[PDB]
Amino acid sequence: MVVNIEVFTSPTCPYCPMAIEVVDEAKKEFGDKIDVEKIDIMVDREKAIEYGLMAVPAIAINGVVRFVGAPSREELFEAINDEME
Repeated sequence: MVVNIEVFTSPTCPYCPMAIEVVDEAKKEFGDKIDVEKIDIMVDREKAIEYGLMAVPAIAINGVVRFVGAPSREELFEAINDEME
């Protein structure tokens, strides 16, 4: 896939759809198409599936799975690039 980001933090707050725009910019150069996905802590609490203990601000790593990340949106930018790479 070209761009693939999943930001799972919360619907009442700003997930992490920012570091993805950067990955989209570069992944667009390659994949003119984009696929950045963004979920809330109440719909994608699967993020923590790994621990599901402290699962609130995180993102799925469109490439492998999902991780813990609140103000760590950039992490998504690296996951899309480590997803396609």
